[PDB]
Amino acid sequence: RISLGLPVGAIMNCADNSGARNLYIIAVKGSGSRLNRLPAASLGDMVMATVKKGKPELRKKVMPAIVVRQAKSWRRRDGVFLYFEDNAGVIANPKGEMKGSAITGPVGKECADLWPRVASNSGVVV
Amino acid sequence: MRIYQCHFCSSPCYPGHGIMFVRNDAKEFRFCRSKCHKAFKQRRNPRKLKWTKAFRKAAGKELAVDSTLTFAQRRNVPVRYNRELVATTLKAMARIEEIRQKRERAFYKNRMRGNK
Amino acid sequence: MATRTQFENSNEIGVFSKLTNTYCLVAVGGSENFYSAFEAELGDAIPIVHTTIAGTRIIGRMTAGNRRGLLVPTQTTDQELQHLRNSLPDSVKIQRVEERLSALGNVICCNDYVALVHPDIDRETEELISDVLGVEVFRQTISGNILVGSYCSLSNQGGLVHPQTSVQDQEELSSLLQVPLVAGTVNRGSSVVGAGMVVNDYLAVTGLDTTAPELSVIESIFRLQ
Amino acid sequence: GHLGFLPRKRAASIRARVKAFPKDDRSKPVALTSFLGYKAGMTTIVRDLDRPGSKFHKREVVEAVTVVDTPPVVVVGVVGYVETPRGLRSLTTVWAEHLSDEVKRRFYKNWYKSKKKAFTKYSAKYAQDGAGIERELARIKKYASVVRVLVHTQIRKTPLAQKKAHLAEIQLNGGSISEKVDWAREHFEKTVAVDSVFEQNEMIDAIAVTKGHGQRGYHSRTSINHKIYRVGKGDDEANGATSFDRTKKTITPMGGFVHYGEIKNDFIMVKGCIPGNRKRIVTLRKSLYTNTSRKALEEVSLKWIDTASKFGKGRFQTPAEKHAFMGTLKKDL
RNA sequence: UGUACAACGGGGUAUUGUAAGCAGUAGAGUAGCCUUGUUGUUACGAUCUGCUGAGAUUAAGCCUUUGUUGUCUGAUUUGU
RNA sequence: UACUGAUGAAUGUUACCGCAAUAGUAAUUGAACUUAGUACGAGAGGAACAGUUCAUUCGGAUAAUUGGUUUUUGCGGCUGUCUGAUCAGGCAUUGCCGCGAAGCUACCAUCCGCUGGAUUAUGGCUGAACGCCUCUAAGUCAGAAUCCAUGCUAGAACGCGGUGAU
Repeated sequence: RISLGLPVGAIMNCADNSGARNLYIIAVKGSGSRLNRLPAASLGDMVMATVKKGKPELRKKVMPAIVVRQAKSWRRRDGVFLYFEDNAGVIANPKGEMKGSAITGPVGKECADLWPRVASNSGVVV
Repeated sequence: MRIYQCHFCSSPCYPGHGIMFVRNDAKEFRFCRSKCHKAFKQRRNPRKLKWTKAFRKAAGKELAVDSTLTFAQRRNVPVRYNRELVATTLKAMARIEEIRQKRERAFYKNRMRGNK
Repeated sequence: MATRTQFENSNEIGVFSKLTNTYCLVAVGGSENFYSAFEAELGDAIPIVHTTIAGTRIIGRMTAGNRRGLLVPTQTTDQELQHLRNSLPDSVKIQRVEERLSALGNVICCNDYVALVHPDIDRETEELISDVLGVEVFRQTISGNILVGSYCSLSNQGGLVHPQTSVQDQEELSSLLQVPLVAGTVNRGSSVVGAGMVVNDYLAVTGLDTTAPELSVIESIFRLQ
Repeated sequence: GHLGFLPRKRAASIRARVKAFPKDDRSKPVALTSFLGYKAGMTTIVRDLDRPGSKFHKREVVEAVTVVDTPPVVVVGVVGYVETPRGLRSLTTVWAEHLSDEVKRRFYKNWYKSKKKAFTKYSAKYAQDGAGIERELARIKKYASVVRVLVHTQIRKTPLAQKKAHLAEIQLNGGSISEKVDWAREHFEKTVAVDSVFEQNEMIDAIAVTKGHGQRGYHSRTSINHKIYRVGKGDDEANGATSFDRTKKTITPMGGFVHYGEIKNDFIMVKGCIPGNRKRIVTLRKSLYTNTSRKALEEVSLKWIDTASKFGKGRFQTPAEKHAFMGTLKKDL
């Protein structure tokens, strides 16, 4: 398990070369049902997100999104804790196939182990 | 396992200690404690602050170039492992530790002179 | 000769394995069937190594190598590097590369003779590839896709790229590699062909969704029989 | 909250008692069922995980463990318990004649004023070839289904200034009650070692009284299934040394544990966290049954033991590492 | 009435962020002057060095202590 | 006056180790890995038992980290107010600001959270009534997150035992 840093109603930036700039998190897939608390997302988790700023083709469409940059202090089983610079996520279909061809910035090791095609479409990991 | 040098201190960073940062440019920024990490947030020159080793290597408070210090190179070429080839390194590292401390003590006496 | 298996029920074989003429790398998961697939095909002729890179199953799309050498990223731990040298004979060299990027399988699309790399890479890596692997290095891209190891499967017999490659890019780049190129799909119409399957001069292991029309294309260009 | 832990009230003593004991295997010879010690600190362990079919198979894994200080515990008596329609019933306890000053201190609330007249006429009752002592041993040798052993802590070996030995009861799951009383006969006044109860890679359970705050806290709690990683020895130098690390160091951090001294005796390194806090007495039982899962199966290989100063922060392991990095200073030379 | 206890002293340990003062010839400038000083003076100088990873809290719920000093017995009740 | 809890005389005194009549009780649901792309099916699709890894909520612990914290009212800096001026802060209904151990204390964190009988529904076996048959009448085998124990919490203040002290 890894620590949660991306809440419901958060603006995570876009990391692939799809066309979008940012993603507004509306719902979390595979979540808990706490009392008086909205679900929170972590690295490599699939979340439903709408495009705030982007092209007319990408916009007006609710879709899943795999998180690539968490920026909240998470745990590695190799001793040290780490966090990236900014909150950011990429978009893909239910199958995990990337719309973009290349992903700018770092992609987390936990996300890369979980999703095979994300590890394929990654330029720089860690 | 690997014992790293801190980005701020150049001190031995152990597993389960400190914070590593990854920039968008993507290189490691390993720290020993949260204090040095908070100093790095404030955009401070590590060489300027005196309590690190970056100052001491630059100003010459402790020696930078030595025959013992070149032995601690980030080694690249992997070895086939012979039992005696590691058995020698046990006694070697213990010996080079003594020489490193003694030559530093010699540098210390070259630094403390001028008081008399 | 063209094999069809899976790892943890996933089609992307080239992600979790890297295969050369002298060796093959495999992850250490619960399933031994993926190791048994290569053990059935190759046997005790060339060594197949149980290992990880930076403590990850994702091994094929993170490394680089050929018959002469092996290259691993900065994130590689010392014990993995120790076991890798203990596994492999003097015919193959091993070297860790201190880099910005870690995805060597997404960058270095190489064989025994010709290497294709990323244009943004540092000069020192290009200087080390030609020396260790004994190859010729080329900063070249395919059809506006910046990662070339992901979007190209490569060996000495033939080559395979994604179907979005132009005819101009086909003929020009084949002249560089000295071998013909076919822009085709792997694993029931997927673009990522390097991660989709592993290949050399005498074997082509694919994922289980690789169809018979895709198999006929692979068998034609890589010339198995 | 949890309805089961009611009444959520204060425990009777600091030394909580074990409500149950492991069942029995009559085919075995005589063995103890539980062992006592003192909780002292929380250390960091990294190790390669040899757990099959895992997401972290053959990988290095970090986890915080606790080191319970366990001195060699000494027997001072043995008890017989008959089976009744009303439960169990102690028909006879019998004692070891030559008791320590520590156990004699347990029988008084004011040791200083007391004339130290503890086991005087009882030791005079011994003073012969038995007759009365051997009679009461025969009494337990005839009846009494379950046989429990009266033991106490060697508190002088412990760095704590509490100086008052805790009496506890530990039954025996080595069958044929004749062997139970004859084992206890041979083991009067004798000091029982730590490694002679538990080994490494064994699932166990600890009992303790939980860290009081204000009513909230100070209950007796029993947490089950905890793996013993290291059974250490005080006479053995380089306890912090693994098969990997092999640097000559004690498991004790630089300048003792947080609110606890040096470890100059045996220790148990338990997975995770035992209930209670430092300076508190715990009693480790042995699982009640054969708890065979793959969580129990794996024999661990401890790679490295963290012995940095938890008091504040730590960039070093031994005092040798401080002067190796710092060089030499003003007050030195 | 003894590795018995307490109060200090020492050590370990962290916290703050570089103590007041002193040595100053350094310090754009200069309040005012000259016999306009590669010793300017009489007050300063937004500061920097040596003391300065120092001063200080350093248990009031830290730990250790080969140092020092002060203590160690009042009243009541119980045993068909 | 129920109820949470807390003292308490008394059954030779005092002390130590316990037994357990009784009463309460506790965990919950999902996903993933192998079994598999196997049975199965024209294809489309697609299981499960066994072996594992995590998470949800609930509950019991716990402070090593994180965090509102604070009257170490810890130290640096600034101010209202001055003391014949540096020093000393004397003072400020708890003066402001930077940070901080000790504590208050949290899904804002971490760990822990069990196996034996006896059954219901049903599936049976032997086999009458009723010269066939029948899970039943007389027996007997298996079996629900049920039940009852094991475990856990409390210990009858008029339930009991063993042991030390004249």
